[PDB]
Amino acid sequence: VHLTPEEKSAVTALWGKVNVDEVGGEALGRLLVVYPWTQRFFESFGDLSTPDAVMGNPKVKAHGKKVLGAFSDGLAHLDNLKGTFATLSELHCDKLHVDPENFRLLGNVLVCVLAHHFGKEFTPPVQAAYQKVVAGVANALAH
Amino acid sequence: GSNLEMRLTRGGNMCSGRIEIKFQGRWGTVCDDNFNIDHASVICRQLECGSAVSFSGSSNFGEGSGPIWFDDLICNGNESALWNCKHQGWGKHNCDHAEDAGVICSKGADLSLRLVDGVTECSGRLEVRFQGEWGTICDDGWDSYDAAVACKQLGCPTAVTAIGRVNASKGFGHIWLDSVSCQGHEPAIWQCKHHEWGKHYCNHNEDAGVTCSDGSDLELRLRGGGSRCAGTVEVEIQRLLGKVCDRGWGLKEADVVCRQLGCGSALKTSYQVYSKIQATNTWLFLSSCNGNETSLWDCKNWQWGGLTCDHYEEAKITCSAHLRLVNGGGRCAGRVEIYHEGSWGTICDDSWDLSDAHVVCRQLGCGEAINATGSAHFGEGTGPIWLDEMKCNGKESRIWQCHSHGWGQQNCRHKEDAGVICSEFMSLRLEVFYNGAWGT
Amino acid sequence: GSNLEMRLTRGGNMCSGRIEIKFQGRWGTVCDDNFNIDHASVICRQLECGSAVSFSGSSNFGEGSGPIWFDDLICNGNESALWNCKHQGWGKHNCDHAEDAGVICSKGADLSLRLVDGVTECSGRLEVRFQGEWGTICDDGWDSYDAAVACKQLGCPTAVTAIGRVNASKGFGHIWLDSVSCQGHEPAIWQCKHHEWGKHYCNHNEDAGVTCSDGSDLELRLRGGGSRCAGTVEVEIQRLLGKVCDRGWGLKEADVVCRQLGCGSALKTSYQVYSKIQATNTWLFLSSCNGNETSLWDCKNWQWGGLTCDHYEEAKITCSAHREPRLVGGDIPCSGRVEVKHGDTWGSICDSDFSLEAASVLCRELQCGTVVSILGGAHFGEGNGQIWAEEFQCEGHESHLSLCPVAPRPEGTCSHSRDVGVVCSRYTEIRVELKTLGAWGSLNSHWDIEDAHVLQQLRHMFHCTGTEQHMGDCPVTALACAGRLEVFYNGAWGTVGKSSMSETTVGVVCRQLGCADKGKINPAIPMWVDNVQCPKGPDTLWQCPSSPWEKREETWITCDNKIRLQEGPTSCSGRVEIWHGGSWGTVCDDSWDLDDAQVVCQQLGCGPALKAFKEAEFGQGTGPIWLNEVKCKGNESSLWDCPARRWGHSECGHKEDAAVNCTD
Amino acid sequence: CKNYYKLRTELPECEAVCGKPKNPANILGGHLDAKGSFPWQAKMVSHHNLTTGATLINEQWLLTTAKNLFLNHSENATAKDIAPTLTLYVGKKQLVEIEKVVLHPNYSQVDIGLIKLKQKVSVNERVMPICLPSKDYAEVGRVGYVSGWGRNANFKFTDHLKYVMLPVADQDQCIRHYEGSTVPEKKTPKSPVGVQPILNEHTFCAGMSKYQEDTCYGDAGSAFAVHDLEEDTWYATGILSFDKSCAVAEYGVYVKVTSIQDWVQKTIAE
Amino acid sequence: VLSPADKTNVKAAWGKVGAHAGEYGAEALERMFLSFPTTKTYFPHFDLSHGSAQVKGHGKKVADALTNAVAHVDDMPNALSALSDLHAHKLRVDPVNFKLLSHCLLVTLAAHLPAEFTPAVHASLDKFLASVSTVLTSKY
Ligand code: HEM
Ligand code: HEM
Ligand SMILES: *[C@@H]1O[C@H](CO)[C@@H](O[C@@H]2O[C@H](CO)[C@@H](O)[C@H](O)[C@H]2NC(C)=O)[C@H](O)[C@H]1NC(C)=O
Ligand SMILES: *[C@@H]1O[C@H](CO)[C@@H](O[C@@H]2O[C@H](CO)[C@@H](O)[C@H](O)[C@H]2NC(C)=O)[C@H](O)[C@H]1NC(C)=O
Ligand SMILES: *[C@@H]1O[C@H](CO)[C@@H](O)[C@H](O)[C@H]1NC(C)=O
Ligand SMILES: *[C@@H]1O[C@H](CO)[C@@H](O)[C@H](O)[C@H]1NC(C)=O
Ligand SMILES: *[C@@H]1O[C@H](CO)[C@@H](O)[C@H](O)[C@H]1NC(C)=O
Ligand SMILES: *[C@@H]1O[C@H](CO)[C@@H](O)[C@H](O)[C@H]1NC(C)=O
Ligand SMILES: *[C@@H]1O[C@H](CO)[C@@H](O)[C@H](O)[C@H]1NC(C)=O
Ligand SMILES: *[C@@H]1O[C@H](CO)[C@@H](O)[C@H](O)[C@H]1NC(C)=O
Ligand SMILES: *[C@@H]1O[C@H](CO)[C@@H](O)[C@H](O)[C@H]1NC(C)=O
Ligand SMILES: [Ca+2]
Ligand SMILES: [Ca+2]
Ligand SMILES: [Ca+2]
Ligand SMILES: [Ca+2]
Ligand SMILES: [Ca+2]
Ligand SMILES: [Ca+2]
Ligand SMILES: [Ca+2]
Ligand SMILES: [Ca+2]
Ligand SMILES: [Ca+2]
Ligand SMILES: [Ca+2]
Ligand SMILES: [Ca+2]
Ligand SMILES: [Ca+2]
Repeated sequence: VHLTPEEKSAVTALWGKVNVDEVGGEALGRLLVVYPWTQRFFESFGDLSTPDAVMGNPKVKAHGKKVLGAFSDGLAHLDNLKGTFATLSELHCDKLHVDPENFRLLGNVLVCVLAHHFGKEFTPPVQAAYQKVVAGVANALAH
Repeated sequence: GSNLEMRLTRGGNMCSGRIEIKFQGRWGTVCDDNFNIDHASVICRQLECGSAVSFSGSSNFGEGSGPIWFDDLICNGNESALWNCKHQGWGKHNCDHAEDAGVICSKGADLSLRLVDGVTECSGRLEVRFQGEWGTICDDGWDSYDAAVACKQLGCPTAVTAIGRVNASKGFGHIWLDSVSCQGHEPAIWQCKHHEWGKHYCNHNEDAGVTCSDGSDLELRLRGGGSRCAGTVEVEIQRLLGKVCDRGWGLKEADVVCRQLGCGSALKTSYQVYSKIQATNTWLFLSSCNGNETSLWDCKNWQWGGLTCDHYEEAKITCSAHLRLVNGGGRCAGRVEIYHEGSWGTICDDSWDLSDAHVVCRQLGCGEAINATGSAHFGEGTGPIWLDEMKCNGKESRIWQCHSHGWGQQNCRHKEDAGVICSEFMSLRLEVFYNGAWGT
Repeated sequence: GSNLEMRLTRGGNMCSGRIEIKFQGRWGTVCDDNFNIDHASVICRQLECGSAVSFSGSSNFGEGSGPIWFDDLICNGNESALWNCKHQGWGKHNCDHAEDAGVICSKGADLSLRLVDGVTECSGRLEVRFQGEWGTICDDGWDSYDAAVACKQLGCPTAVTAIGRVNASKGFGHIWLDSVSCQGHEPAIWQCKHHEWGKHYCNHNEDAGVTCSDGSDLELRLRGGGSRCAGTVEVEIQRLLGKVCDRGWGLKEADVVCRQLGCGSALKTSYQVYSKIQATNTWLFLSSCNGNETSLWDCKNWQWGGLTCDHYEEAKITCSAHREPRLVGGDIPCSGRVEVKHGDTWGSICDSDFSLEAASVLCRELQCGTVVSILGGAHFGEGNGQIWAEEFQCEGHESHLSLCPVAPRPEGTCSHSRDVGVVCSRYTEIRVELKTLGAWGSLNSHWDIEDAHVLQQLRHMFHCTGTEQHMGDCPVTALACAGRLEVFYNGAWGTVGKSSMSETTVGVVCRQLGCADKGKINPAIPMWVDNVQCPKGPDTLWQCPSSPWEKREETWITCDNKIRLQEGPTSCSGRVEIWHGGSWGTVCDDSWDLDDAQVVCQQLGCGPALKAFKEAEFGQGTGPIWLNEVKCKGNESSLWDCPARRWGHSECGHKEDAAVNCTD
Repeated sequence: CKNYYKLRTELPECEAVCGKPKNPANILGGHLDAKGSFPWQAKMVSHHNLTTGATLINEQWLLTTAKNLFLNHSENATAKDIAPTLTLYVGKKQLVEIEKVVLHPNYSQVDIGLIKLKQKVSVNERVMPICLPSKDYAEVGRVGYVSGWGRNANFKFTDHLKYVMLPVADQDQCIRHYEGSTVPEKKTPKSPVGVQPILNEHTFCAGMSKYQEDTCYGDAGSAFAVHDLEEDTWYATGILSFDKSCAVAEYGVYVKVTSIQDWVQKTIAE
Repeated sequence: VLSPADKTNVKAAWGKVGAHAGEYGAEALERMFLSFPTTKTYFPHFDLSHGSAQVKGHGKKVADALTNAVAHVDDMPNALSALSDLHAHKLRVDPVNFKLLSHCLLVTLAAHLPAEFTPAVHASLDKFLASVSTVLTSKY
C-alpha cells in the first residue's frame, strides 16, 4: 500500500539521525538474543551463546551494518520494494533457507531498537509508519 | 576406468541436451536432484563447450531410457569430471526417467537479445531468446546498469541508458530472465548474476524495458502553468510525449527539474492551472537521486514508461522563477518592561522617581530622562509585576541591580505600571520634541 | 541399625543438602510427607551437624536418584537417628523424586546477621551470612515485624524498628532470604517462615534493611513555609536529613504529621513557599496510615530510604495552625481584636492589612458566621506582643486563614494603637440560659422544637428553621437620618422611648439605618416601645431586649457623619474615610481630582477645598476600600451621589487612600 | 509400476512406499521446509479457520488428534458431521476431500483420530505417507523431526511449512512438569500453560531443541518423524497431542504411535 | 520458558516501570491500535482516539494484570485464569493480536526505559510477554 507523505517525511527524518554503523548491529544482536533459533544461520560468526557475546561480536556488527544499509536502500525506494529486494529475497529463500517470519521478527526487533535509541521521539504515529515500512520490507523480502 | 564417454541427446546440438553417461557398457542419464549451475558448469567443461548457460530438470529435453548413474551430487564447481563429487553411490538412485536433468552450454547456446514494440530500435520492451524461444524480462532488480549492459549488447548509441519500456504492452510466452544484477562491464546480459532461466516470481505486467539513447533526443519542459517554469513536468523522449508521476518524487528531484530548466530552485510541488493538457499513456517514474544533479536524465535509475501512475498522481512543480519600552509612541518612551522567568513583566511606579528614569534610560542607551510617568501612562501592561519599589541612585547602568523588593514581591497592580520619557525620545507634529521640550 | 550410613548431597557443604540413606548398598532419599523441623533436627543431630536451621522437601537441592526409603516419618525431635521413627515401611512410599527431603544444619550454614553502610551501627542494609558467604535480604514481604526481629537479634534498641536501608546502596553478592514472615518474637530472622535460601527473583535494588532506634533520635519537622508547621515535611532520623515521598500521601498521613507536631488538623497538601530547602537524596515511604496515629512513626511499614522517589514529589503540608486566628478583648463571643498565631506565637494584625475577605475567612474559620464589621484603631483594646506585617490576600472563600495567600512586607506596618478588630454575627452566647447585656438570664413563650434542635450548636423570640448550625444564624427578635425615632409595628408607626437609652442603642440604630456608626441624643404619633437596651453585636434594633409593645418627649437622635477625615492636623484635613456596610472604609485616589475634594469638604460641613491629595498622604486607612474612581461633578451634596465603583470590589490598595484639605 | 511405489504381490497391486522422502531433511523456531522434506505432513483447516496438522500414514488415511477434529464442534458431536467440516491440504496446496473421520474409542485418553480420504492420494515428491514404526523409537534421547503448519513466534499461522528437531525427554520429568508428582493422589494442574495435556502410558514427551524452539497452536497431529539410519526409513514415532506448549511449557506431549498401531490397522481394514 | 535469570530481569524491569504502568499500558494500547488497525475490531465500543479516557483506563487494567502476573510469575496460569477464560471464550481474541500487543508493550518500555532495556532484559521481557500471551490464549 502507498505510504502517506507525512509518514514518509517522519520516517525519513527519524532515519536521518539513525547511526548506520550501530543501529543495524544492535537490531541483529537483539534478534539473535531474543530469538535464539536465528543464531542457526550465523554459526560462522563465532561465539553466540551469551547475549554480551552476541552484541559484542564484530561479525554480527558488520552484518547488522549491511542489513541496515539494505533497510536504507529499501527506504529510498519505499514505493518499489519488491524490485529492490528481489535479489535479497532470492538469496534468503534459496541459499540460506531463512523463514519469512524471521524477517518480520527482525523488523519488530528493529522497531524496538529505534524506540530504545530515540526515546519519546518514537511516537505512536512514527511507530505506525515504521511498522508499515518493516512490514513492507518483510513482505518484499519473502517468498 | 577413466574411459566414460559423455553425450548430450535431443537438445538441438552436442553442447545442449539431456546428459547421458556411458558406464559398464550402457548409457545412463543423470538425476536433477540437487542440480544447480555448478553441475551444469562441470558438464559444460567436460565437453569443452564453455560456460553453463542454464540447466533443466523437468525432462523438457525428452524422457530418458537407461540406468541413471547419478542421483545426488555435491559439486562446488571445480571438478575434473562429473564422476568426482559426492555422488552417493553409482547406479543407486530414487528417480524415474521423468526426472532426467538436461543442460545448455555456452558454445551450443543460441542466446539472443532484441527490442520489440518501442518508439525506436534502441527502446521498447526487452526480450531474450532461450532454447529458441523469445521471452520477456521481469523488471524486478532491473537497474540502469542492466539497461547499459543490454544497450551495449544490442549495439547502438548508449550514452544515456534508461530503464522502463516505452509505451510497450505486456509480452507473451515465458519470462526467461529475472532479477538481473549487472555491474555494467558484462559483454552480454546472461553473463550477469540473476535467477535461474525461466524461474521467476513476476508477471508479464512487470516486463522490463530499456531506452538506449545518446542524450540528444531527451527533452523536458513544464506545460499548463502559463510560464515556462511552473506546471506539470512534461517529458519528451525519442519524440514521445509523457508526464512525470509523483511516485518517489519530493523536492529533491523538483529542484533538479528547475535547474535543468534554469529557474533557480524548487518552491512547491503545485501550480495554478492556466490551460488544459492532454494525458499520455506513458509516464516517468523517478526512483531516487541525490538532487544536486544538473539535469533529470543525469541522476541514477529513472524509469520512463512501463508502469501505470493510476494509484499515484501527476508530478507538479512551481520553480523559483515563476529591558524595553512598550506602547510609547516612539523609541525612547513607554512603559518600562522587564523580562524574567520567560515572561515579559512590568515595574510598579511605587516610589518611582527621576533616578530610576535615568537608570532605565541609560541602560537602553536613550541618554538621560525627562519624565517619570506613573499610573500606567502608556497603557496597562499584561504581565506579572517583578519589581515594586525601585531605589536606584541614578548612576548604575542596570535596573535589575537596584534595591528592589525582589522578583515577584509586589503589592501593586498593572493600573500603575511605571513609564519613562527619555531625552532621546523624539516626536513630530513643524515642531520636533527632543530633550523633553518642543521646538521648531 | 549400626550398619546404615547417611550423607547430605548437593548442599554446598557436608551439613546441608538432600537426605540420602544407604540400605542394601543402595543410596536412597526420604519423602517430604509429614516432614517438619523435628526430622531436620534429628538428622542434623545424627550427623553431628548441630541443630536444624531449616528443612526443605520439594527437592530444592535437586532430584535424587535411587529408591525412596521413608514416606510418613513421625519424629518428635528426640531421636538418635532418622531410621528410628515409626514411619510406615522400609521402601513403601506414595512419593516421587520431586519430594526428596533436604535439611540445612547449624554448623553448616553458620548463620549470622549484620548491618552494613548505615548512618549508625544499627541501621542500613541488612546482610546475612549463609554457608560462609555474606548475602543481602530481599525487601519483598519485609515489614516492621521482620525489622523488630532483626533489631532484637542484633541486640540493640528495638523501640522503633523501621524498614528500608537508610542510605546504603545495593549490596553485592547473594540474596539469601526472601518473603521473611516473622511474628515479631522469633529469636533470629531465620527461625521465621521464609522462602528457601537463594530461591527468589529479587534484584539487589530490593535489599532490605532496618533502622533500630530507641524512639528518641527520630525527628520530624516542616521547613520552607514561613511557619513551624506549614511546609515540606523534612524527617531527621539518626542525624540523616530526608523528606517524605508523597506516594500514597493524602490528608490522613498529613493529619498524622500535624498531630505529631501539635498543630491540629491538616488542611492542604501544599504550602506557600517562603524559603528554599536543602536537597536530600534519602526519602521516607509511607505504606498506609490510619489517621488516628499520635505520630508518623507509629504507622505501618514506613520505609526510611531504600527506594527512589523519582516520579513523585516531596510531601508538602499546611497544618491548621499556620495562621490560626482568635478573637480576644470582646465582651460578646464572636467579636474582638484579631490575634493570629504564626505557628506558635500570638500577635495582633494591623488594620491597614486586613480586608473584608480576610475578616470573612476569620469569622468562618472560627465558626463565627459572617463578618458584621471591621473596627480599626484598637477598638477592643491595645494588644500586647507583636504585630504581624503580613497582608492577607484572602479571596474570601477559604476555609481557614492558613489557606489564604499572604504577602508579607519588610517594614513595620503600624503601632499597637491600630490593631484590627472584627465583629462576627454569632453573638448569641446561649448555654436554657442566654447571655446579653452581661447578665445570665434564662430564656418557652416562643421556644419551639426547631429552636431546641438548633441549640446542634452544642424574652428573646428565636425563629430558627432547624437547619442552621448556630443560634446566631437564627433571625432573633427581642424588641436625612437625623430626627425623631419612629418604629413600625402591627401596621402602624410610633415613637421610641428615650428612657434607659444608652450610646450603644443609638449606635445600633445608626448602623441599621446605614448612615453612621455612633450617634447622640437630642431634645425634641403614639409610642410603641420604651426602655430599649441593646447589647453589643446586633446591627439592628429588633435584636435588642426591651419592654413589651405598649401602644400608648421621645428619642430624637442625630447620627454621626457618614464621612470623616482621619489622621489630620484639623477636622477639615486628612485622609478621607467613609462609612458603609458596617465598617469605616477609605476612598482610593483613582481620578481623585479637586471636584471630589470639594464634594467631601462641603459634606463634612466646612468650606471649600484646597488640595486633593494622592497615594495615602496621611497614611493607610482602616477597613476596606469602598469608593474609587469617583467622578464627582463638584456640586453633589454628598459623596454618595457621585458615580463610582461604589461599595467594594475595588482593585485599589490601602497605599492609594485619597485625602483632602478643606478650609478651617 | 512407477517410482515412489512398490508392488505388493507374490493382476498385481502397486501400493505406496513407507516414508522414503525424495529429499530427506537433516512451530516457533526455524528450519524452513524449503526442499519439501516432509511429504507426510498435511494441513487441516477447521470451519472457523484454525489451521492444524495431520500426518499421512498410508495412501488413504491420516493420523491427527481428536482435539483437532473437535474444533468448532460440540463436545457431544459425533464423527459423521465432523468430516464435512474439515478441509485437508497435502503437498503444496493440494486439497484432498475427506470421505470419513473416525475417532479413537478412548479419545479422552488417547488423543487420536483417523481421516480417510475420498480417493487414494497420488504419492509423489511432495505427498508421501510416513510408515508406522515396528519398534519403539520413543526411548529417551532420540531426536525426531516435527513438521508443523501451526503458529510461529508471532502467533501467526506459518505461511510455509517448518520443522524442528525435538529430542524425546524423560517421561517422569514430563509428568512432573505438567502434573504434580507422577502419583495419582499428588498430581495437580501445574502446567505452565493454562491447559493441561493428556499424559498417560500411551503418550511420550519431547522437549525443546537447543535453540528453545518448540511447537505451538496448530502443530497438533504432526508426526514425530524419526529417521532410522539402519534402513533409511522414516517412522511416525508419535503424533503431537499437546501443541499448547509454544515456548512456556518445556515439553510437548506426543501420543505413541506404537500404542495405537493395532487400532489404526484394524481401522485401515474397516 | 522463563529461566530464573529471565524472571529476575522481568521483575526488575517491571519494578522500575513502577507507577507509570497505567500510562505505559495506555500507550501500548494506542500503539497497537495505530500500528495494527486489525486489533481495533475487538473494541467497537471504545473511543480509540488519541488521549482517550476509556483507552487509558483499559491500559491501566492491562498493566495491573501484567503486574499481577509478574508478582505471580511462578503461578501465571492461576493468576491469569480469569483473563485466560475471558480472552479465550468471551472475546475470542486471536493470539496474533496478543503478540502484537506484546510487541507494542516492548516498544513502549524501550521508548520510556532506554537505559534499562538491555538485550538480556529485552529478551526476558519478550519471554514473559510470550508466557502471558500463551497463558491467555491457551484455551483459545
Ligand atoms: C529483515 C531484513 C533483512 C535484511 C534487509 C537483510 C539483508 C541482508 C544482506 C544485505 C545480506 C548480505 C548479502 C551478501 O553479503 O551477499 C544478507 C545476508 C544474510 N542474511 Fe539477511 N537480512 C535480513 C534479515 C535476515 C534474517 C532475519 C536472518 C536470519 C534469521 C538473516 C540471515 C542472513 C545470513 C545468514 C546472511 C549471509 C551471511 C553471510 O553470508 O556471511 N537475514 N542479508
Ligand atoms: C498481555 C496481553 C493482555 C493482557 C495482560 C490483557 C488484560 C486484560 C484485562 C485486565 C482486561 C480487563 C477485564 C475486565 O475488566 O473484566 C482485559 C479485557 C479485554 N481485553 Fe485484554 N489483555 C491482553 C491482550 C489483549 C489483546 C491483544 C486484545 C485485542 C487485540 C484484548 C482484548 C480485550 C478486550 C476486548 C477486553 C474487554 C474490555 C471491555 O469489555 O471493556 N486483550 N484484558
Ligand atoms: C550513609 O551515611 C553514613 C553517615 O553519613 C555514611 O557513613 C559515614 O561515611 C563517611 C565516609 O564519607 C565516614 O567518614 C563516616 O565516619 C561514616 N559515618 C558512620 C557513622 O559510619 C555512609 O558511608 C553512607 N552510606 C552510603 C552513602 O552508601
Ligand atoms: C464456529 O465458528 C463460527 C464462526 O466463528 C461461530 O459462529 C459465530 O458464533 C458466535 C457465537 O454464537 C456469534 O456471535 C457469531 O455471530 C457467529 N458467526 C457467524 C455465524 O458467522 C460458531 O459459533 C462456531 N461454533 C461453535 C463455537 O461451536
Ligand atoms: C510506441 O510508439 C512508437 C512510435 O510512435 C510506435 O511505433 C509504437 O507502435 C508504439 N507502441 C505502442 C503504442 O504500443
Ligand atoms: C552530488 O553529491 C554526491 C554526494 O553523495 C557526489 O558524489 C556527486 O558528485 C554530486 N554531484 C554533483 C553534480 O555535484
Ligand atoms: C514631564 O515633566 C514636565 C516638567 O516636569 C512637565 O511639564 C510635563 O507635563 C511632564 N509630562 C509628563 C507626560 O509627565
Ligand atoms: C486507630 O483506628 C484503628 C481502626 O481504624 C484501630 O484499630 C486502632 O486501634 C486505632 N488507634 C488508636 C491509637 O486510636
Ligand atoms: C492645607 O492647606 C493650607 C494652606 O495651603 C496649609 O497651610 C496646610 O498645611 C494644608 N494642610 C496640610 C495637612 O498640609
Ligand atoms: C475462513 O476463511 C475463508 C477464506 O479462506 C472465508 O471465506 C470464511 O468465511 C472464513 N470463515 C470464518 C468462520 O471466518
Ligand atoms: C480403550 O480402553 C479400554 C480399557 O480402558 C481397552 O480395553 C480398549 O482396548 C481401548 N480401546 C482401544 C481401541 O484400544
Ligand atoms: Ca528431482
Ligand atoms: Ca535423490
Ligand atoms: Ca517490479
Ligand atoms: Ca504607585
Ligand atoms: Ca526611586
Ligand atoms: Ca509597594
Ligand atoms: Ca510431599
Ligand atoms: Ca504419603
Ligand atoms: Ca520489593
Ligand atoms: Ca421559635
Ligand atoms: Ca491610584
Ligand atoms: Ca473625580
